[PDB]
Amino acid sequence: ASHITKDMLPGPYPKTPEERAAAAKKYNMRVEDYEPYPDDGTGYGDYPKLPDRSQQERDPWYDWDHPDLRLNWGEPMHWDLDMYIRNRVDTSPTPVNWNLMCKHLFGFVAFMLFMFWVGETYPAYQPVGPKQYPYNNLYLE
Amino acid sequence: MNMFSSLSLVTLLLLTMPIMMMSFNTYKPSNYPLYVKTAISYAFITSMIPTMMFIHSGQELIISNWHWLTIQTLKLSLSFKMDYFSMMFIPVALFVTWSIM
Amino acid sequence: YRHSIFAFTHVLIPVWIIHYYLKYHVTTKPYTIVEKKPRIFPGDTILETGEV
Amino acid sequence: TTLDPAEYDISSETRKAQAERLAIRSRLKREYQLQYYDPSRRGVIEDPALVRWTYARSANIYPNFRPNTKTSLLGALFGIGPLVFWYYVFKTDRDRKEKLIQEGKLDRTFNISY
Amino acid sequence: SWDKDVYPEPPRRTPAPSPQTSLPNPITYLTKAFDLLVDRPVTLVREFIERQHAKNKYYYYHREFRRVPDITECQEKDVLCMFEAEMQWRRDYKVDQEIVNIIQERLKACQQREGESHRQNCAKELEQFTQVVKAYQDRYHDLGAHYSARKCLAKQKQRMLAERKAAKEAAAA
Amino acid sequence: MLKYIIPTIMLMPLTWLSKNNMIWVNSTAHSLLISFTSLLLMNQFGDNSLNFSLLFFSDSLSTPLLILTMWLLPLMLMASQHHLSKENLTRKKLFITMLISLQLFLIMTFTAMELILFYILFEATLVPTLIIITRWGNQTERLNAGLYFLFYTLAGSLPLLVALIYIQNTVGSLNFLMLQYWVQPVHNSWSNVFMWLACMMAFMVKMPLYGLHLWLPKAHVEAPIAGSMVLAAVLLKLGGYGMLRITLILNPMTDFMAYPFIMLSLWGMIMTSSICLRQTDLKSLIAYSSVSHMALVIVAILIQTPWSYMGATALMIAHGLTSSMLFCLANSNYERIHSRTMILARGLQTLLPLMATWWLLASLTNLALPPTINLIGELFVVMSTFSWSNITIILMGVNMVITALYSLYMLIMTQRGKYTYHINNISPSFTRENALMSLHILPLLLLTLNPKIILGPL
Amino acid sequence: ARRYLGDASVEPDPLRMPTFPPDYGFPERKEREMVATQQEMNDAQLVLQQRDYCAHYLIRFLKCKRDSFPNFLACKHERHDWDYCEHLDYVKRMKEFERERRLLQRK
Amino acid sequence: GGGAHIEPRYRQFPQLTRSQVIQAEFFSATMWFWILWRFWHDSDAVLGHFPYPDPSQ
Amino acid sequence: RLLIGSLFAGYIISNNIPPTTIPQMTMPYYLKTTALIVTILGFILALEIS
Repeated sequence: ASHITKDMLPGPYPKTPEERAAAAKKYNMRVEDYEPYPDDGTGYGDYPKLPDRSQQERDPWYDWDHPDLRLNWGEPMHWDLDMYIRNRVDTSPTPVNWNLMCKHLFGFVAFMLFMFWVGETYPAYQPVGPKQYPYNNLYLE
Repeated sequence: MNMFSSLSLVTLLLLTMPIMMMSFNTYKPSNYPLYVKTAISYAFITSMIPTMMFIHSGQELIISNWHWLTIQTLKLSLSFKMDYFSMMFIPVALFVTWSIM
Repeated sequence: YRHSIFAFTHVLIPVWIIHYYLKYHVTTKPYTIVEKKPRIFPGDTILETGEV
Repeated sequence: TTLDPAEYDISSETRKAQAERLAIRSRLKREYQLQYYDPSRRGVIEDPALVRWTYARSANIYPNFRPNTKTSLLGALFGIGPLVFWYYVFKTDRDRKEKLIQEGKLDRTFNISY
Repeated sequence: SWDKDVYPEPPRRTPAPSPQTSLPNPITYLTKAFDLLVDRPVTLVREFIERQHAKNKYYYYHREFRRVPDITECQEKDVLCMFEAEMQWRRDYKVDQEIVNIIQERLKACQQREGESHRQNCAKELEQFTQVVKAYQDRYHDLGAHYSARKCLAKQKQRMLAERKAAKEAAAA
Repeated sequence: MLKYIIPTIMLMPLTWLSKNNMIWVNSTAHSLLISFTSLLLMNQFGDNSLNFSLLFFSDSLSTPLLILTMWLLPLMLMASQHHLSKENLTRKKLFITMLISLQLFLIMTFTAMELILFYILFEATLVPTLIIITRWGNQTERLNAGLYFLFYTLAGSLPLLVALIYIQNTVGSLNFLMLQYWVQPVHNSWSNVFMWLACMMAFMVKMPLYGLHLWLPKAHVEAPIAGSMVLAAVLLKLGGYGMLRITLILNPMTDFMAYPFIMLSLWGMIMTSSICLRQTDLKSLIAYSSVSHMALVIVAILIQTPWSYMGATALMIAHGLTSSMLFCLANSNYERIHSRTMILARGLQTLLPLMATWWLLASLTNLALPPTINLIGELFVVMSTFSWSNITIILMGVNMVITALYSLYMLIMTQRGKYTYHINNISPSFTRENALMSLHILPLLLLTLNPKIILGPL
Repeated sequence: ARRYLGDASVEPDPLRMPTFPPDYGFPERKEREMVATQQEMNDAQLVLQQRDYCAHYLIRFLKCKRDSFPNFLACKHERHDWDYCEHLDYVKRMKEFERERRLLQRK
Repeated sequence: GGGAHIEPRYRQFPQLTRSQVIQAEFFSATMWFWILWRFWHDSDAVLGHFPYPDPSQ
Repeated sequence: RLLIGSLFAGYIISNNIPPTTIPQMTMPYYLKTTALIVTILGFILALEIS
């Protein structure tokens, strides 16, 4: 039964300092760069003033991180920004942006040509010309 | 040959006994595992018998038992297959699991 | 020692019940269990004749 | 590929006047634990960022919407578009397959099903 | 059992024994053993009731209907006379399903009865089987009206196409 | 027949006529009994269907479908009991009356003998349902669910009565389905499309296409206490079967335009289930299941060629239970914790161990393990709708993937450690919690033993 | 594939052999190489590519196999000589790249 | 509690049961004895040798 | 139980079958131990690299 001014109202701006923080403190000073700004590309009703968005990404990281709880278990009081993709996403790997897999996945694609040939063992290659003869060439008997 | 198939299903009906008798059979207490672990042991020697019956005369079998619904033309009921992959493997898959538990 | 009927209450109850559902049965179904041919070898009516 | 993700950048010493970015948060975790530690509670906490998480997401758009920018008239490229396509794919079949069912017999005679 | 000519099968051809050897065979220590722990608790009980069952004999008969109703009866708009002309046609489409069942199982008895040849034997079922179903979906199968089963209204309007097209429009015939 | 309407209307003054609190047990006792009568003379033919009176053939039709309808009534008073115990008895006498007042027409409908008793009784609800939604809501958004529930259902079902009165005086009399033995076809014109389109679109607005479902989650998200009428509104919807009585006949031969109802709901089936993954409100999450593998029947019905009706019937009563029962879980777990927000409830499965196997067997029957009715109701869909065109295997083959990630994510969200702050959630599921949650999985799986009792004529 | 004439019975999976199926044959050596009796060939259970040469020979192999059940060895010389029937056949069929080599060269 | 039957190790390298290893070692034979019959009697290949089909005549 | 039912296993299972096919059985040189030929230096490159 929260009475008045439950959620975002018609932003992005009315008094950016009026929102964060009147209630719902996304930013402390009304500029944390958490000010209820990120209405990037509006006219889309999506995410109005919203003591909210573009605060950064790739995970709550779920480690020691132990003021009390701080990430995915234990629920610090109120930060919530964007969520629900956060239980199937983590941070920086060791290498960066090397697609050598499309290289290796095409590594065998080199051996596509190895497909157009055969492997018949007996006899050997023995460079030939018109010696091939899989079945027969000349007369039967 | 009359005992040929009938002993296979023994292997099959047995392992359902460890389940039915979990709900007021007057269950065996802890070492309930042993109740099963022996309920295995006799299944393998049970399956060991028909293995030899086949490696004499051949003669694989199936069963016609029980008609589930029959729609327009194709009539599906149920069956079992005693085939060459059935005779050898099944004793094995039970034999390991005999030792695994 | 006995503990000789526990293995009997285990296996010997079904083995009875399951076969009573067969002996009274196989000839009931028009085509029941499909058992294959004998695979006869030239040990009955036949000569070999080789060995070649 | 996705992304750098900038684990180092410029710094030092500018924007060391920026402080009390923590005072924003430090206020709450003091107040939140001032909330969260009490003998008699037995109940969930308001947590407004969640109230403003759904209610600024599910509802509060068609109210905010305007049918103006032609990047919001984009959806004709999305919503209706492929739905015409799937008609173009099918209606050719169900016909190409039909013509042959009349002149010439593709199937066998042991197909009763269907 | 069943009716022989409804379910024919080829004879047994029991295999000949070939001991040939000086070594013990264990089956003879089982078929001579297993038989003695089976017959007593088994065969005595089936004999036990089958006489216990001599006390009473019920009856349930063989239900055969009365066919007056025809296919060319009677009125165009009619209800009473064309209510039944399906009851002829509906049962006789429940039959022609099952006659495909019976003829199909008879096929299986061409395989696992043999299964090694699968080809040089049986002479009949397959070469017959695909001469059966091709006598099925034609005129006995209302398709794609099979959802409505379109009884007797569409049943004869395949078979108008099987008349008003074949045998005359065939050009020249 | 009167064997049924008369006792079930005789129920009506079995209730108020009683004393104080004895009322609930009084009527729940009897309301079960009628189920003996339910089967009693029913499950006769079979072949050459049962019609026992002039204006009633109760159900012959092989659309038995009526036995369930008589189940769900004395599953309500076990369901609805929770917070309805907090207001007055003369009002509690009402809520049991109108709830019956629904149950009386669903026996009238599904029989109807005809088209024109169907309709006036097809529209004869919405008097009893609308009154249960608006009163005894929870949120204040309910007041709009009152309107949206009308202004669709009624919006386009008036063009029925323009069309069905157009047939009555055109060809003979519609007085009886069992006489269609004269039916001429519908060839083409710019008039006949409309006829076919008027005799159809009223039904679609109930079982949703991916358009014009805009009401379905509006009414279910916010809706009475127990799902008290939310169990009933998952009967009402599937009861759009009557399209099975029409489209079999009565303009048979226009399939010409079928395609905008195929490719429109066939790409929604792969769709609205996918807009169900990020939902933050649980009684929403189930409401979008109910569209999905319900809307698969609309591509089962339009196509002719049975093996669809083999599989289209099993589906109407397939989720008829599973989709019912889930609204029964999400109710209970809501009694204790008063948010419907899915996140909030976590760290269960330690604290209510017996209710573990209840979620599982529910969420397992959207997976549709092979033996149960669910697949044997889906795999007669795919077998005919494959023959339509081979490419249907892809999309409806995708449906069989996203739905599996769909279900689990609902269970596996309730396996976690959470002790967290809740001092609530003490009650270890007092029997009614687990009693009314049964009488679903027991009767459901059971039918797979002799599943020739759920099938059409084909 | 020697006699290319028709088949009285149509049974394929060549239950209609040319007469008996060879690998190729003859052409000259051996004009009629001779195998075993077909009436007994499929009278027993005999897989395809068991209908090649050395059918007479390998039918005996299994005879003794069925004789001593509880045994891991019957005849390791016959199974050796089973090559001596087969190896001799296969090597006799190694000669078709010899003839076609020098026959299809100059003349 | 349960019992003391063996104490742990500070890396004094605990002692064996003396029927632990011997009872095992008899199964070090079953690989080294059952490897007996490999070369006796079987060679690297028991085959027969292809005699270079010289008769192209 | 396993290791005992291991060593004897491969030969018991294999020794008793009706033969279902024809293996070539004429295997020339250098096609022969070519697997074993590789493993021989595997162990070499196993320990040398270890």
